[PDB]
Amino acid sequence: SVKSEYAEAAAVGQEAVAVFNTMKAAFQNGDKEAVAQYLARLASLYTRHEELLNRILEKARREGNKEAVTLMNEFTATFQTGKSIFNAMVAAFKNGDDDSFESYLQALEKVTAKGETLADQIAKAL
Ligand SMILES: CCCc1ccc(S(N)(=O)=O)cc1
Repeated sequence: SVKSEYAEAAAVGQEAVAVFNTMKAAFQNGDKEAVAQYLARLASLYTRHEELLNRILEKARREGNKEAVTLMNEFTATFQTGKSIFNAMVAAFKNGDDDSFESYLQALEKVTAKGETLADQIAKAL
């Protein structure tokens, strides 16, 4: 069901949460070889989450679940803000700009610790 597909997408999101926090620790410790691998892992995880979210949105639209569509449209937009910041963080790493990496990292935590409520609402709407 769309609801179980969202829980699957939810767990995939939690996987990025865990990998991000161990990446943050590695960055602080200066373990750039670890950071690089974690950033690659995160890119895969964020791509996967987005693909699952698109499928769920398309399914809610086919189902005519107007409230779920509204929430998912808002959530997908928020996801994209996160992704743009993530990609900027990756570029900061390639460039060796630790000051921008720190900024982008802290912005991305704010984007995710703000969209949490909406993510929980969607579970209850589908
Ligand atoms: C690239 C990060 C995109 C992103 C992932 C997860 C959430 S949350 N805490 O489920 O609202 C928001 C943005």
